[PDB]
Amino acid sequence: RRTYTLTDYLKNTFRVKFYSLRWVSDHEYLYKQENNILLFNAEYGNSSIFLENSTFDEFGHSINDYSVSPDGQFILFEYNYVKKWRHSYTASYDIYDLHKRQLITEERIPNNTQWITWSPVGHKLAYVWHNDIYIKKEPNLQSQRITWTGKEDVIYNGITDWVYEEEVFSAYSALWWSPNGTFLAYAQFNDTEVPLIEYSFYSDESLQYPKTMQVPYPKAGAANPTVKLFVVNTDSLNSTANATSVQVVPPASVLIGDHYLCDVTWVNEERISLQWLRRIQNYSVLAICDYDKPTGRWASHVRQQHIESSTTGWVGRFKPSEPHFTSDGNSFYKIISNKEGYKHICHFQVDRENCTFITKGVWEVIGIEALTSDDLYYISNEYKGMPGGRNLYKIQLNDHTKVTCLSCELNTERCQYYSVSFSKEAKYYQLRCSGPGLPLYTLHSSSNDKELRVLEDNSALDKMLQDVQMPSKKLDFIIWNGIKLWYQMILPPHFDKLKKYPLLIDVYAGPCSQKADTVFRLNWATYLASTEKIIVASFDGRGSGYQGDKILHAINRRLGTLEVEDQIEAARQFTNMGFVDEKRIAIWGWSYGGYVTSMVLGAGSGVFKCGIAVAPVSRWEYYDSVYTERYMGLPTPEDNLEHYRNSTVMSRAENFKQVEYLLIHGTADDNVHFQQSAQISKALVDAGVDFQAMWYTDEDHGIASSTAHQHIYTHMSHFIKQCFSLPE
Amino acid sequence: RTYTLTDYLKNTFRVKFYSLRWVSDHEYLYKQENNILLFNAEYGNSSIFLENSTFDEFGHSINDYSVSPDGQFILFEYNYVKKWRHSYTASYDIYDLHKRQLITEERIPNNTQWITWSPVGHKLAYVWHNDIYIKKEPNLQSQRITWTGKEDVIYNGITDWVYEEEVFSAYSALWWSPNGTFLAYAQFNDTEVPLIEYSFYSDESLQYPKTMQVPYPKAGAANPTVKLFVVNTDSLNSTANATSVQVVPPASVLIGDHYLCDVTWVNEERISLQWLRRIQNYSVLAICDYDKPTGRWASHVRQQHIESSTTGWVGRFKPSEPHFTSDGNSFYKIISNKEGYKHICHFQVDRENCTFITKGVWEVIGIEALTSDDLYYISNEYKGMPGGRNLYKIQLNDHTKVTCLSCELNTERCQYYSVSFSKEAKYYQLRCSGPGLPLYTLHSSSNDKELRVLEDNSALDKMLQDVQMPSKKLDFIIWNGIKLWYQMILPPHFDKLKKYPLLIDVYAGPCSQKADTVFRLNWATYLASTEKIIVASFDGRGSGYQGDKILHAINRRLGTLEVEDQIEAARQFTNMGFVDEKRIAIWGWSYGGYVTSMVLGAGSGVFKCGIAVAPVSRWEYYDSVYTERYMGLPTPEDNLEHYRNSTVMSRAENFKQVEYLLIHGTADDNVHFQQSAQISKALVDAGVDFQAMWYTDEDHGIASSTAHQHIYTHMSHFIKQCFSLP
Amino acid sequence: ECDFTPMLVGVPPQVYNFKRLVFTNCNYNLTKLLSLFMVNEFSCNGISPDAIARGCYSSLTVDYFAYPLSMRSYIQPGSAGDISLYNYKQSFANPTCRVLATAPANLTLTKPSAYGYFQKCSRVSGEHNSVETPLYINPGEYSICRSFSPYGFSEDGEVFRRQLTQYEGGGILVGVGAKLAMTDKLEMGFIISVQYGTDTN
Amino acid sequence: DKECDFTPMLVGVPPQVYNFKRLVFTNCNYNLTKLLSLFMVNEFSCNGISPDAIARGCYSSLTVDYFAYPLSMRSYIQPGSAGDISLYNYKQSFANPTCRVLATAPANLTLTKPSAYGYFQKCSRVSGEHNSVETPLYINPGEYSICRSFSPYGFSEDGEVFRRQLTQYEGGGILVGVGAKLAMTDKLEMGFIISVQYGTD
Ligand SMILES: *[C@@H]1O[C@H](CO)[C@@H](O[C@@H]2O[C@H](CO)[C@@H](O)[C@H](O)[C@H]2NC(C)=O)[C@H](O)[C@H]1NC(C)=O
Ligand SMILES: *[C@@H]1O[C@H](CO)[C@@H](O[C@@H]2O[C@H](CO)[C@@H](O)[C@H](O)[C@H]2NC(C)=O)[C@H](O)[C@H]1NC(C)=O
Ligand SMILES: *[C@@H]1O[C@H](CO)[C@@H](O[C@@H]2O[C@H](CO)[C@@H](O)[C@H](O)[C@H]2NC(C)=O)[C@H](O)[C@H]1NC(C)=O
Ligand SMILES: *[C@@H]1O[C@H](CO)[C@@H](O[C@@H]2O[C@H](CO)[C@@H](O)[C@H](O)[C@H]2NC(C)=O)[C@H](O)[C@H]1NC(C)=O
Ligand SMILES: *[C@@H]1O[C@H](CO)[C@@H](O[C@@H]2O[C@H](CO)[C@@H](O)[C@H](O)[C@H]2NC(C)=O)[C@H](O)[C@H]1NC(C)=O
Ligand SMILES: *[C@@H]1O[C@H](CO)[C@@H](O)[C@H](O)[C@H]1NC(C)=O
Ligand SMILES: *[C@@H]1O[C@H](CO)[C@@H](O)[C@H](O)[C@H]1NC(C)=O
Ligand SMILES: *[C@@H]1O[C@H](CO)[C@@H](O)[C@H](O)[C@H]1NC(C)=O
Repeated sequence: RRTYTLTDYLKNTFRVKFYSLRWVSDHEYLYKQENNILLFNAEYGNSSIFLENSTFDEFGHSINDYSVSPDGQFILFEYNYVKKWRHSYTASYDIYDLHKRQLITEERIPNNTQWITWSPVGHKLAYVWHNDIYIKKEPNLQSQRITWTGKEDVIYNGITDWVYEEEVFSAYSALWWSPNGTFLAYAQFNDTEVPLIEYSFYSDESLQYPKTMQVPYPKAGAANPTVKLFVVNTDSLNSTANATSVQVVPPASVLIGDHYLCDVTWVNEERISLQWLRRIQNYSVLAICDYDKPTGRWASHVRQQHIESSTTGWVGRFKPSEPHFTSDGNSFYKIISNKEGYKHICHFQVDRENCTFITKGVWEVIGIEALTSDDLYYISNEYKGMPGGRNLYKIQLNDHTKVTCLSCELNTERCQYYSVSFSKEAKYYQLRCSGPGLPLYTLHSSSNDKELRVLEDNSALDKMLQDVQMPSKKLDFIIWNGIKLWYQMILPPHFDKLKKYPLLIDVYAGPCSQKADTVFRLNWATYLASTEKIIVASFDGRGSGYQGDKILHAINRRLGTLEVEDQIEAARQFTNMGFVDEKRIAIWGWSYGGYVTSMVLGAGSGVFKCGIAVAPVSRWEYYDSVYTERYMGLPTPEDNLEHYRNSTVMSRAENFKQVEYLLIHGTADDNVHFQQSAQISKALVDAGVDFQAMWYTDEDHGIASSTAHQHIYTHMSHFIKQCFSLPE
Repeated sequence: RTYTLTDYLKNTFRVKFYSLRWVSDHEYLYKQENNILLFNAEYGNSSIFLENSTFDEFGHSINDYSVSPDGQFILFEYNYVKKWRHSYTASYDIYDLHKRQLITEERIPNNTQWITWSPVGHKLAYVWHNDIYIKKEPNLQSQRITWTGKEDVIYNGITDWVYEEEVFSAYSALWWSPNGTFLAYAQFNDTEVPLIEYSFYSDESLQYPKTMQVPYPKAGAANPTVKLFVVNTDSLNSTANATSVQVVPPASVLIGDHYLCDVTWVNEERISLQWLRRIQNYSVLAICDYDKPTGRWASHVRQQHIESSTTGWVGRFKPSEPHFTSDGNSFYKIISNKEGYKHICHFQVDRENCTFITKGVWEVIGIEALTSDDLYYISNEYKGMPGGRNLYKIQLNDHTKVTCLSCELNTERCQYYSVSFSKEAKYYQLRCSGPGLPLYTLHSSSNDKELRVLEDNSALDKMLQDVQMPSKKLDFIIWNGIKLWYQMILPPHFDKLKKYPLLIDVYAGPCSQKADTVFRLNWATYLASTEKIIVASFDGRGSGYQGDKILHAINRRLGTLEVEDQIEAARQFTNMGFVDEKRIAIWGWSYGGYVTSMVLGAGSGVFKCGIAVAPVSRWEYYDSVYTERYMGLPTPEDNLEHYRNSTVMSRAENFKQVEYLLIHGTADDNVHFQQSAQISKALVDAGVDFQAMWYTDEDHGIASSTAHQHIYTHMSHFIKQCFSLP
Repeated sequence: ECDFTPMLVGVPPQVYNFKRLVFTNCNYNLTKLLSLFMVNEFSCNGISPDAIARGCYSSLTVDYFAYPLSMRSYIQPGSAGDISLYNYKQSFANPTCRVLATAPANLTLTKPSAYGYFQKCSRVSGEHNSVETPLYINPGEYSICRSFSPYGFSEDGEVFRRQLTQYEGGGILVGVGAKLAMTDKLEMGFIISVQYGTDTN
Repeated sequence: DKECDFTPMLVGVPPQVYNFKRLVFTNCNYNLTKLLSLFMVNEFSCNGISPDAIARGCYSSLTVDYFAYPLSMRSYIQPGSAGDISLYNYKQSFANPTCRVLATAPANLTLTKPSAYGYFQKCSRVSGEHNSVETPLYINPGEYSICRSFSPYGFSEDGEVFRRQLTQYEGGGILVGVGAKLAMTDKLEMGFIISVQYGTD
C-alpha cells in the first residue's frame, strides 16, 4: 500500500517475524519449523529433526503447545485450551513417549488441568487439578494426591487466586520443584473471607437467562487471602499412605499483620529462599530457610534474614526483586535501591546483613540475566544515557571495575533495545533486538563473546515496507524544573516543521511505566500518523520508572496528581514546539491510561478537544488491594482516605462539558470492572454532560476477540476523524 | 418563539387536570392547595373536609390519602419507595376524623406492601412481609391471616412480577365483598420460576455492586401457580386462627397451566372468576355461589361461560371484565362478534348464549356504568375515526335508543373522552384529552346536562398564543382494500411544496394505537416546532380497535407485517411530495425499538438512521404471559421457527447501510439489558459500526430527571446530525 | 355367626373408597355389631325396617366407610351435593338400612388423618378441550376419580389429572379433592342391603 | 512427717513441654524407686549427683519437673543442645544436683494421653521504629517461656501463629509466637527433671 492503512493493522498485512527458541541443554535448543520441532546445535548451526509434523497430525485434536521433559525421553502435548483471566487457563494433556514413539493411554492426565510442569531433571510430573496437587513419579503410573483441602473459589493448592496471579506473581503457577526434584514447594491460598465481585455474562444467543460470574476479588481495603507455604518430600512417598507436607513459617516481623508471598527461589536441595512482603508494601524480608534432616522441617533463622525497605515509597518497582544465588549458596546478588535512589546490583551474604554494591551511576539495572562462577550478566539502560534503551552488560565478579557491554555497538543505528536468553551454564546467549529498527535475532557464544550467525533479520518485512510511507519516531527529552523527562513523537511521513498537525497524546502514566522507548511498533498510532497525518506523542512524567527513586516515588500516596498535570504540561510543551495545531489536541488511554485521560479531560485546562477512555479507572476504592494499596495505602481516615476521595473521576464531572468524551468498557471485565465506567456515566448524567459511549458484550480488559478488536479501533478512528475534522 | 427542547425537559408549558374522588352519589373530594375539599355536585358549593394545618405537621411529606367509606378515618401514606411499575412499599398512619387524633395504638408496620379499606365501614386489610393482616378497628390489634409468606417465593394478597406487569396491571390481589363480609385473595408460588439476575451499582459509596434477583418467567419457562382463597372476616375469633377456603377453577383450565385474570364480586354470596389457559386461546368465567352449611364456594358447569378465539387471543390483552346487574342473575360483557368487532353482549348466568346490544363497523372500548335503565359505555363509533373516544348511553328496555353524551360538546376541541361516574351513576365527570386543550366538566345523568366546567386550561391557552406551535393531521390511507390510519405532526407554517425530513415514531405492539386525537406536549412537538421535522406514526396490522381481522393479522407471526407496514408507510409518505426521500428516520421504545431494529435491519434503503430505546431483540428473552399470548410456546411442536426467524441479530449484516443508535438501561427489569447486549454482540460479529449508550441503574423508563433529560438531549444530537440540522 | 371383623379393624376407608362385604350362605347375626356403635342415625328404608334382624339370611351386603355427621344431610335419599355425585349414592331398589355411628375408644379402629370426598370429577373432551361433561356416580358403584388418591388428599382442593385412553373414551379426567378435618371421635357410616331368591333363603 | 506423694504426675493429661508443671516437696520423705518401676525408663543422665544416690538422702527440698516429651526429640533436651526446645520451651538447670528422665507410660497407668505433642518454633519480639527490629526471646534454665500464655493446652495446627501487643510497661512492640505440632505416639512418652538442695531438712 501507499500509506499504512487501518485495514493493514486490524488485519495483519505487514507481519513481524520472530525467532523463539527453547534452550534444552548448554549448547543445543529446540525450534519449530512448519510444525516440525527441530533440534539445533549452537556452535555450528547444524540441525536435525526432533519431531515430525506427520506425528503432529495423527491426533484428532489441534495441539496448542508442547513441553519436553528435561531428560529428552517424553513430550507433553497441550490441547483443549480454554482461557481464564490473564495467565490462567485449563487444558488437556497427553504424554508422548520418544524412545517408544507412542502415546501413553495408561493413567492419563485429567481434563480441565489447571497447571502442570516437569521436574528440573528426569520425567517427574506435578499438576494441579480441581485446586489440588498431584505428583506422578513415572508418566505411565497413577498419580498420588498431595493435597485434599482444595475447594473451588475458596482454597487454592498450587495455583494462585485472582489477585496473586494478576498483581504479585504475574503467573497462575505456585509450584516450585527442587533443583533435582526431591522436594516440591507450593503455596496455599485461602479466599474464604475475600469478597466476591458479581457481574453478568450473556454468552451465545441461545442462552435465555444470562449467567452471574463470581470472582473472589479483594477491592481496596477488603479482606485479603491468607497464604501458607508447604514443602513436601517427593522421594519419601508411598502409594499406601497419604503424603505429608511441612509448612515453612515466615519471619516474625512479617507475621504482625497481613502479608504476601512475592518470591520463591530454591538455593539448593536443602536451602530455599522465601521473600515475604507486608500489606503496607514498604517492608520486605528475604528469609533463607534451611532444611533439618532429623525433624524434617525448614528453619527460618533471624541471623540469615535480610531487610529491604523504603522510606520514600514502595519496595522495588512492582515488587521486591528476586535473588540470584551463587554455586556455593552462601551469597546472592539482587537489584535494590542505592543511597542516591537508583536500582543497582548489591552483593549479599547469607549470614551477614549488609551488602556491597557493584554498580553505580545515574542509571538503573533492569534485570540480572546470568550469574556464573566468574561473570554476571545484566541488562541496563546505561548506554547513551537513554532510559528507553536496554543493552547486555558483563561484569567481572573478581574485578567489578571491569565492565564490558555486549550489545551496544553491534548495530547502533538499528538496535538500541535488547533482551537475551542464555543457554544452560550461560555458554550461549540469544540476543533479541526490539528496536528502533526492524527486529533482529542473533546467536552468540559466551567464550569469546563473538556472534555466530543471524537467526532472524526480518528481510521479508524490510522489502514489504519499501513501497509504503512509514512514519518516523522522534525520541527526545525536555527539562521541566531541572528534571529530565523524556517524550516520544511518531511523526507523519515527510514531516514539515512549519506545518501544524493534530496531536494525539498516548498515555498510560502508571507507576514505573515507560511510554518513551527505542522499540519498533506497527500499531494504531502508525496508522494515524501515516494515513490521517496525526502526530502521536507519549510522555513519561512523574511516577515513570527506570529513572531513580526520586522520579518513580513522586506520586506516592497521591495517585491522580502529578502524572495528570504532566500530561497537560506535555501538550503545552508540544504545542509551542511549532508543529502542533493548538485547536486539535486529543488524548486517549487504556486502563490506567484511560484513568489519566478521564482526569485530564476533567481538569478544565482547555488544552484538549476530545478524549477516549477505554476500560478506565474511576475510583481507586474499586480496584484490587495489592495494586492500589501499594501506592495509596489503606482507604481509612487514619491513613490516606482523603487522597482516595480527591482523586475520583466522578468528582470532576462538571468539567467534561468542555470536551467530547468517548467511554468504552467491556461488560465482562475482571480487572477494572464495568462498575468503574458505570459510575462515570452516572456522574456525567447527573451533571447534564453529553458524551459518546460503547459497551462490548462479554469482553475482557483487552478487547482482544478478533471481531471486537477491529470494532473498537474502527470506532475510535471515526471519533478522532470527526474531532479533528478529517476526510472520511 | 418556538417550542424548544428546554421547554419540554424543564416543563415550561404545563397542562392542568382536575382529579376528584367520588365519596357518594352526589359528593366528591378535591385536593386544592394542600386542602382536602368536599363538593356538592348539584350546586358546586365546597367544604373544608381537611385543612392545610392538618397535614405537613406529622414530620414527613405525605404522598397519598385514603378516606374510609364512613368518613371517620384517613390513611396517610409516606416513606414511599418505588418497585417496578405498580408495586411500592410505604408507611401508614391512621387519622381519626371525630376525635381529630392520630391513632398511635397498634400502628401499621413499616414497609407495608398493600393496604385498603373495606367497601363499607372502616375495616382494614393490609399485606406485610407477603402475609395478610386484618385490622377490624383502627385502634385494635391486627389479625394475621396467612403464615406461608416468603420473599420471592410465596405472595399472599400481592402479585409477583409477571402478574403485576401483564395480567393484573396492579400490585393488588385483595378483593373485599360488597359490604366487607369476606375477603377474596390470591396466592402465587414462584418456587420453580427462574430468576433474572442483573447488577445494581447504587451510589458512589458502594465498593461492591449488588446483584438483583427477580423471579422472571421467560418464554417457555416455569410460570407461577395461582390459588384463590376466601376468608370470613366477620367470624374472626381473636383467639383462633383464620380459615381460608379455596375456590377451585373449572376443569377446562385445570388440564394444564392456567392464569387468574379477573375477580369480581357479584353479591355477598356470589363471586365471579375469569380463568385463562397458558395458551391464551380459551377463557372461562365461573360464577361461584356460597354454601352456608358447607362453607365452600363451588363452580358449577351451568353458570360457566366459555369464550375462545379461533384467530388469536381472547380479549385485547386479557378477557374483558363483566358487569353484573343489581339482581346478580345477568351481566354485560364485551366480547367479539361474528365479524371480528368487539361489542357488548347481554349474558345470563345459567344460559350459555348471549345477545349483542351493540353492532357496527366500530368497537366498544369499555363499559362504564350500569343502572336499571341505562348502560354507559365509551366507544369509537363517532365519525368512523378509531382514534376517538366518546361517552354513550343505551336503554336496556329498548336497545334502539342510543344517545351519545359527549359527541357534540366541543367537537373541534373534544374528540377523546374518559368518564368517571359517581355512586349509583348520578353524576359523571367528562375528561377530554384532545385534540384541543384538556377540558374537564361535571354533568348530571338525569337531564344529561353540563353543570359547570371544572377545568379549561385558560392559562395554558394564553401561554401558547405567543409560540409557533405545530399542528396535527389525522387521516387514513386505504391499502389492499383495508383502511389503515396514520397521524402527522406538521411543523408550523407547513408548506406542502417544500421537502421536509421525516421521523417515524413507532410502537406497533399488538392492540396499540399511535394514531389518536390526544393533545400532547412532547419531544415530537419540539422536533416539529424547532427543527421543522415531520413526526408521523402509523397503525398498521397488529394495531387494535379496528377489528379482529386487523388485530389478529400478526398472530403467531411477530416481527412480520407490523414491520413491513412501517416501511411501506415511509414510502407512501414520500409519495405526498413534501417528504425528503433522503432524510427519513424511525425511533421507538420497547416494542417500538424492536420494530425500529427490524426496520433498520430489513435493508429496504428507505431509512437512513434510526434509534431503538430498550428494545426487544429475541422473543425468547421476554416474559411468558405477554410473548406466549401472541407467539405460543418456543418448541418445535409449536412456533419455534418463527421465534428464531424474528430476531434482530439475524439482520445484523443489513445495518452496514444505516446509522443505528442503541440505548438501554442497566437495571431494566422488563426488557433486560441482555436483549440489547445480544444486539451489539451481533453488530460487532458482523463488522457493523454504530452508536450506543447505557444508563446506569435506570429502569425501563429512564425516567429520573437527570436521566430523562439526558436521553432526549442525546437523541436530539443524533437525529440532527443525521439530518444535517444545525 | 358371620363375624364382621374386617369392618372393625384397621383404618376405615374414605367414602369414595368404600369397601363391601357380601355374604351368601353364612348365617348372620346383627345387634352384636350394633352394640359396638352408638347409632346417631338408623334410618332404614326399602322394604324392611328393624325386621331386617331376621329374614332368610340371603345375600346380605354391607358397605362401610368413614363419614362425618356434619355431612349427614348429603347421605340421605335424593340429597344433592358432592357426596351423591362423586362419592356414595345409596341404591333403593332392594331392602336397605342406612346407619351412621360414632366409634368408641380404641374399638380396634384406627383414625384416618382426615376425611375426604371428591368435589369435582369431570371429563374435558372435544376439540380444543372445550366441553366439560361432569361424571356422576351410579347407585352402588364407585367413582372413576377413585384411582386418584385413595389414601386421601394433602390439601383441600387438590387437583389430579390423567389422560383418558382411546378405550376410556378420550379426553382428560380431572378430579378435585375436598378435605375435612378430623373429628375428635371416629364417625362412620354403614349401608346394609339384602336380596331375596327363587331357590332357597 | 508424712510421705511425699507423686500422684499428680500419674492422673489426668500431663502438660506440654513449654507449660510444664512443677512439684516441690518439703517436710516429708520419698520412695523414689517405686515411681521408676511405674514407667519404662529410656534415659537417666544425672549431672551433679549419681543415677543411684538420688533415691537416698534427706534434703531441704526435692523438685520434679514433669511434662509430655517425645523420644523422637530426645537429642534436643540433652545438656548444651541447641534448637527450639532449649530456646523457647524447656532448658534444664544445673545450679543443683539434678537428673533427667525420659520414660514411656504404659496403658496400665491412669494418666491420659493429650491430643498431640507441641513446642514453639518461634518466640520473637518485633520492636523499633517501623517494626523492623526483631529480637528472639530465649528462656532461662528452669523458667517458663514468655509465649506460654498463647496456647496452654496445645496448638490446633502445625505452624500456628499468635500475636499480642506488649504494653508500655512490658517494654514495647509486638510479641510473636509460632507453635509446632507433632503426631501423638502410641504410648505416652514423658520427661522428668529431678533436683535437690540441702540444709539438713
Ligand atoms: C480457610 O479459611 C477459613 C477461615 O476464613 C478456615 O475456616 C475456619 O475453620 C476453623 C476450624 O474449623 C473454624 O473454627 C473457623 O470458624 C473457620 N472460619 C470460617 C470463616 O469459616 C479454613 O480452615 C481455611 N482453610 C485452610 C485450608 O486453611
Ligand atoms: C511505610 O509507610 C507508612 C505509611 O503508611 C509509614 O508510616 C508512617 O510512619 C511515620 C513514622 O516515621 C508516622 O509519623 C506516620 O504517621 C506513618 N504514616 C501512617 C499513614 O500511618 C511507615 O513508617 C513506612 N515504613 C518505612 C520503613 O518506611
Ligand atoms: C352544599 O350545601 C348544602 C346545603 O344546601 C350542604 O349541606 C350542609 O352542609 C353543611 C356543611 O358541610 C353541613 O354541616 C350540614 O350538615 C349540611 N346540611 C344537612 C341538612 O345535613 C352541603 O354540605 C354543601 N356542600 C359543601 C359545603 O361542600
Ligand atoms: C409452592 O410450590 C412448591 C413446589 O414448587 C411446593 O413445594 C413442594 O411441596 C411438596 C409437599 O410439601 C414437596 O413434596 C415438594 O418436594 C416441594 N417442592 C419444592 C421444590 O419445594 C410448596 O409447598 C408450594 N407452596 C405453597 C404455599 O403452596
Ligand atoms: C387454540 O390455539 C391453537 C393455536 O395455538 C389452535 O389449535 C390448533 O387446532 C388445530 C385444529 O384444526 C390443529 O390442527 C393445530 O395443530 C392447533 N395448533 C397448535 C399450535 O397445536 C386452536 O384453534 C385454539 N383454540 C380455539 C378454541 O380456538
Ligand atoms: C511438514 O514438514 C515439511 C518439512 O519441511 C514441510 O515441507 C511441510 O510443509 C510440513 N507440513 C505441515 C502441514 O506442517
Ligand atoms: C475429556 O472429555 C471428553 C469428553 O468431554 C472425553 O471423551 C475424554 O475422555 C476426557 N479426557 C479424559 C482424559 O478422560
Ligand atoms: C394552604 O396552604 C398553602 C401552603 O401550604 C397556602 O399557600 C395556601 O394559601 C393555603 N390555602 C388557602 C386557601 O389559604
